[PDB]
Amino acid sequence: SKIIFRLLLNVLMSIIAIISYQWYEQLGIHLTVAPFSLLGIAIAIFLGFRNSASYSRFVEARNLWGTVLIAERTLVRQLRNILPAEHDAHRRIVSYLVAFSWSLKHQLRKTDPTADLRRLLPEERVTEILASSMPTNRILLLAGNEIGQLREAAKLSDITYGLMDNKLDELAHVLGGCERLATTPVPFAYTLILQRTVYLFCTLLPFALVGDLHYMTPFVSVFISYTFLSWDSLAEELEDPFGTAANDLPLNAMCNTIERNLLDMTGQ
Amino acid sequence: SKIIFRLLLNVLMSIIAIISYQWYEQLGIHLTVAPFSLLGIAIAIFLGFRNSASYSRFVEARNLWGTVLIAERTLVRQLRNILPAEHDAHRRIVSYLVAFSWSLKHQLRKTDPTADLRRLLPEERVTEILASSMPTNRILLLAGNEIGQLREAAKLSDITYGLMDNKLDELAHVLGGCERLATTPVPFAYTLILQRTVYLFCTLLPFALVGDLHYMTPFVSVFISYTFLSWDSLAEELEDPFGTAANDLPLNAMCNTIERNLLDMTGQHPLP
Amino acid sequence: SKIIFRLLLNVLMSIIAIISYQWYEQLGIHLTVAPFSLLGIAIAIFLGFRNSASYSRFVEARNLWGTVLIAERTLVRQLRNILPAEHDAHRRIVSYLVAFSWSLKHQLRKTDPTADLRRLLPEERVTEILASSMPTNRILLLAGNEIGQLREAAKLSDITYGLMDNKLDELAHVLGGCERLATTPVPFAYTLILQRTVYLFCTLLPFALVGDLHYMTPFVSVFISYTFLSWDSLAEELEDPFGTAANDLPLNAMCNTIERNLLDMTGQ
Amino acid sequence: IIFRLLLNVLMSIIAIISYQWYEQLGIHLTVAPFSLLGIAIAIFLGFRNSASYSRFVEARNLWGTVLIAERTLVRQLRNILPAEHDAHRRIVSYLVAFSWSLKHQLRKTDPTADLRRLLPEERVTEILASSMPTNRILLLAGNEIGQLREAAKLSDITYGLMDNKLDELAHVLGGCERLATTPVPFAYTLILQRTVYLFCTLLPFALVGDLHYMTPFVSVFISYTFLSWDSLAEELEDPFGTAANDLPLNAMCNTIERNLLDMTGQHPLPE
Amino acid sequence: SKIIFRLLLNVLMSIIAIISYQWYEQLGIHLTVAPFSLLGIAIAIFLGFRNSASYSRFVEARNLWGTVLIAERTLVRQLRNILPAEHDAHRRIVSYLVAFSWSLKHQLRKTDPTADLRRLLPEERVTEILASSMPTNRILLLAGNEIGQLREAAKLSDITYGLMDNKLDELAHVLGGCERLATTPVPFAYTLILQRTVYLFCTLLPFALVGDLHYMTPFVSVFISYTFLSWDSLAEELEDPFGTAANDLPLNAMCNTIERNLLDMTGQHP
Ligand SMILES: [Cl-]
Ligand SMILES: [Cl-]
Ligand SMILES: [Cl-]
Ligand SMILES: [Cl-]
Ligand SMILES: [Cl-]
Ligand SMILES: [Cl-]
Ligand SMILES: [Cl-]
Ligand SMILES: [Cl-]
Ligand SMILES: [Cl-]
Ligand SMILES: [Cl-]
Ligand SMILES: [Zn+2]
Ligand SMILES: [Zn+2]
Ligand SMILES: [Zn+2]
Ligand SMILES: [Zn+2]
Ligand SMILES: [Zn+2]
Ligand SMILES: [Zn+2]
Ligand SMILES: [Zn+2]
Ligand SMILES: [Zn+2]
Ligand SMILES: [Zn+2]
Ligand SMILES: [Zn+2]
Ligand SMILES: [Zn+2]
Ligand SMILES: [Zn+2]
Ligand SMILES: [Zn+2]
Ligand SMILES: [Zn+2]
Ligand SMILES: [Zn+2]
Ligand SMILES: [Zn+2]
Repeated sequence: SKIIFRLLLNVLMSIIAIISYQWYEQLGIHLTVAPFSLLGIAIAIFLGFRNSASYSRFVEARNLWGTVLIAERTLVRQLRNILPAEHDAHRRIVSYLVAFSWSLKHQLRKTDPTADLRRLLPEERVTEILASSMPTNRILLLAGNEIGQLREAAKLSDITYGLMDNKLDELAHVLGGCERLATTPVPFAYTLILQRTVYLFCTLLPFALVGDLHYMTPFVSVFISYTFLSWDSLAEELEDPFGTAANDLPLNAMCNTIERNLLDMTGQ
Repeated sequence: SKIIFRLLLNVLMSIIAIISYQWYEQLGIHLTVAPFSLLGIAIAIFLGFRNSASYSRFVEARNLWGTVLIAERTLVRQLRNILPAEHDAHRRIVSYLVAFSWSLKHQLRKTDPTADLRRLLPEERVTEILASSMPTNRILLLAGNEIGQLREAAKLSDITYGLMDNKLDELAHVLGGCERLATTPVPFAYTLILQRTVYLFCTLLPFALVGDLHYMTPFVSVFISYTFLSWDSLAEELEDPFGTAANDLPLNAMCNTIERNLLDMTGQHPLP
Repeated sequence: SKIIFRLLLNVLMSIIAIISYQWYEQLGIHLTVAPFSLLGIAIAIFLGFRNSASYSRFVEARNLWGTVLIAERTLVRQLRNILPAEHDAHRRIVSYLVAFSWSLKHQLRKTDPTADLRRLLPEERVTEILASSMPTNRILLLAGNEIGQLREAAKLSDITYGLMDNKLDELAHVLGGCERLATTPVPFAYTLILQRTVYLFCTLLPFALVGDLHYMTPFVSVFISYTFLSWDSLAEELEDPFGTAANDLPLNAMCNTIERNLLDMTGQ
Repeated sequence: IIFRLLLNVLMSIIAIISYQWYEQLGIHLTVAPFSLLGIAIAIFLGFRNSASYSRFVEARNLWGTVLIAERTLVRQLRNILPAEHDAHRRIVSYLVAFSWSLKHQLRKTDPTADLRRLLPEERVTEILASSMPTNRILLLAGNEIGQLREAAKLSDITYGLMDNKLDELAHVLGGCERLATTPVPFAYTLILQRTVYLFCTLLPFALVGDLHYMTPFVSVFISYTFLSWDSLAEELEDPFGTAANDLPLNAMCNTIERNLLDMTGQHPLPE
Repeated sequence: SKIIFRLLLNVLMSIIAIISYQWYEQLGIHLTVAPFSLLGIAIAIFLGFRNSASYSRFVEARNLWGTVLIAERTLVRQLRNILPAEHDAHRRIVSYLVAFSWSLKHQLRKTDPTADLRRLLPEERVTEILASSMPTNRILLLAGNEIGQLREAAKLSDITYGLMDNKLDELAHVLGGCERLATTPVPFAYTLILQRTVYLFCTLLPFALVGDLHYMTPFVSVFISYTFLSWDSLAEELEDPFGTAANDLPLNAMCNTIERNLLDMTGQHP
């Protein structure tokens, strides 16, 4: 909460305004409420639309992760339904699917996958994966080798191969989606503009309130600031969905659910 | 709603400002309207967006439930159309599909699936299902085994297997979509912030209103407070569409519909 | 057009405020514009968001019906192009597709589909359909059966069977969508809340306008009221897409269009 | 539009040279009520313009799909049946006829010349006989693909890959039809237009109090804002209406013709 | 983004309003705030909706480019998984997929693709591609011949050919979406209204503010103009996402990422 300092700096800005209202006539400065209404409203409208975009970006992240669990569940389901004997293949594929999740998590958090990957895969595979500048993509390529092998060994027909291939595509879209969200921020200009504007607004506001509210100036002014600043900071918290804040996605729990899910489906 | 408390708790504070308005003088308190116009409009705008976000959650949730019915209807149709004679599988698969929907409702209402499960499937299966930490998924896996067995037995080809396989994917997307709406709400700041704000605004509003309205003050403040608080609680309601409030989804009716659909006439169908 | 009732009731509410404006401050009752601008604005925002939802639900009802035409057109096309010889199957499948439309209309309007079904299908099939607790869904099953026969008789392969099965899936999505829309209104609370506030607001309004407009009160309180009610009433006129009112979907004409189209494509 | 700005100036001058008589009599117009009205209308115009915009965008997407589907079908024909140039040419004909015919259908203009240039007279009579000419064209494109399958030049699989493209065109056809026979509101766009229209005419009277001579200036600026927003919605609401901008629809049908002649090597001219 | 010119011209207009407020009474002109408030809020609402549309277009554009990378990655994945031995095919298709991306960037920027094409493909292919009303389209058709030839040679079945066909189908959709976003400014009613509107409003605002603020006019007037103009020009940037403004897609970087991914997946080293 940087908000609380911003509130107290605003109570102080109001005192400065009461004490200084005297020399207003002298200095030749009069400030009515009316234009601050115009400005405040304008700012609230833009804050509303901005916040809308931030929430949508957070929702997209959530959906992207939702697909991971859906597509992995159904790939394992398919593997069991189509090749119920082939538990060798099941185990290999499930570990790739589980690696994909953790890999994706680490990629977005800008952290080290080595532990999670080493915990899941053989060494001849882990070094291949960490070798690529696109590890997560590499895990998908390898999961693909698995299904292709079962195809070449005639365990899968072209059709059944096709069914599982679609699920890798789904995972591909998730990877791209997340990378896209990670690297493409909501234009910095939104935070640039609005952060400036909101701060300057809350700051100048008591200077305009004072003529009308006098000593009441602090109370009302801090209230209006709390409304604006709270809404503005909610946008901020929603904007980095892949971060570590408690307000961000619990990527760790999500990857756990995924792992436990795929292990449950295989009996582990 | 649960608004009449705070609507009354507000008629009080509105008399206070009719008794106080001459004493503003003495204490040193001026309070025009225009600042409260500004603050009120801002809150309206934010209430607007919040409510819209809440409704989308409602609508998505309704849609995900819609797909359960569609996807189950079409899977049964496919089984009837492609394997018209295989009533044993028809029956097995339908009860899994019916279990699926009830199981999903229990999952989301945080209630016990056992009664509904036992009503539909044999007990060894009820224990396979309850054994899992994700029972709905387990029912899907079991439904899939039914389809896969018909395939291993060469009653389905790969193509016709895949037609049915698609429908199970559709249901997996419902499960996933539903879990996503349930585990994560709209981040808890949303409700914490807005409720504080709307109410704080509502109580102070008359203190600033009197000077203009004089006597008509407590009315025109309760009217405004109704509007703001109405909107805020409806949002709070729709936000949790698997809840049990009046404006949430009728999940029990929806599973009843699904059930009556699949089991329509002791499960009997015209044969091609 | 009960709107012109409320407009008239409004002219009357002006006139009591015009003449009763005297005894106002003696009582101590004042109504300024400013707080009614706050309410008016807040209500307009909520009216906006709401009518939005109303509009979307109506657009969805059109889209769904639109898909009937699209999917039935394309199923008929596929049958002509894949099985040009097989006019018997053509005519059967077409009568089911036409029955489906009419049946869906009857279900949404809660009317008796019997005559239409009897004009299109043999009595036995009608009996099958009407015996079901879900007749329209049963029409899909029968059409599926016709397609299934073609498959058994090897006139269709699995692949081409599949191309046509996809179309019955689309019709399934239409049927579910309509059912969902029919049983899921825009939540009542919206219409409740808003009808209270809009009604009370347009009532209390010439009161809060008279001490500003005096003799221009009626002509301005009514123009404002017509504006809120016009816009509140656009919701009313969009919330019953399946109805028979002038502003509701012309489902009979759309059903004729569907039938006319399928008959054009089979040269009847 | 510019007629209603000239009327606004006229009403503004009336406002000044009449402000005298009427406020003396008991009949007053303040700014605050017309400010609540105007903001409400602005809000409504906002939501209205949102719905309009999204019908405009839907029309662009549908037409976008024609370009995409037609390109990919022809690509599929070349990649899968490289040698069947006669089929390539017939199919491209129908594809191009489909576009032009859709455009004609939406703009309620005559497709005859486009059909006669593109197809044999037998087919043109057949297509013109139908009450659903565009759908009939898709059906004929269908027969082409169908015959290639009958002759065992397409397998059921590869027939299917091409069939999808025809379905995409089916979706476009119906989507556009639905966008055309609209709107959805009924004669309520006439209500909000008149609401804006009346609001802009009463407004100088409500302003003259505060602005006197400045009235016509500030009044016409405001009127302009509302009337512009309103008429932009009118345009957007009706992408296929009788007074629409036909430049991009014509651009699209030309692009696709051009693209397909390119893909089938009917372009460039030979050396 | 010569926005500061518009702001300074606004500070100027403010002084013009102060110095001329003296003559104000004498000339016979009154200008209250309340009517400018009405217009101002209207315009704000309009900028709100407008800006939101612009953002949407930008997000769509970004998404489409997202799909290039996804679809191309997965095409190469299918090629390796299904035809592990056909490394010639691997290389030729990859150079088409890489040519596709750069060619798309060129198309959208209206620049010449000749250099990049020549870097990636034999000259015969370059000539074929350059000869076409739509080079990206021709590139997809060439990629299509590759998998087509593999199908002809019975190295792909109809089904596995189809799986790969779908990916080219996806690229066609991307191509179309980008064409649509690039040739869809809309009717230039977003300049006759929003740009000049906001502009005029901002310069008349001080004339209207001055009776109330006196010397404070330019401070308040600048703050309000900043707010509106910031909002407006950000819309402008977002509206044209394939442009070269600050806030427009780094298409060259996105193309490099694409190329690098595809090179990574097929054994090769940048
Ligand atoms: Cl899936
Ligand atoms: Cl296993
Ligand atoms: Cl389905
Ligand atoms: Cl279709
Ligand atoms: Cl026939
Ligand atoms: Cl026929
Ligand atoms: Cl396509
Ligand atoms: Cl050719
Ligand atoms: Cl050719
Ligand atoms: Cl893909
Ligand atoms: Zn899926
Ligand atoms: Zn296993
Ligand atoms: Zn082993
Ligand atoms: Zn490391
Ligand atoms: Zn489906
Ligand atoms: Zn049965
Ligand atoms: Zn009093
Ligand atoms: Zn379709
Ligand atoms: Zn026939
Ligand atoms: Zn009705
Ligand atoms: Zn496509
Ligand atoms: Zn050719
Ligand atoms: Zn050309
Ligand atoms: Zn004067
Ligand atoms: Zn894809
Ligand atoms: Zn290779």
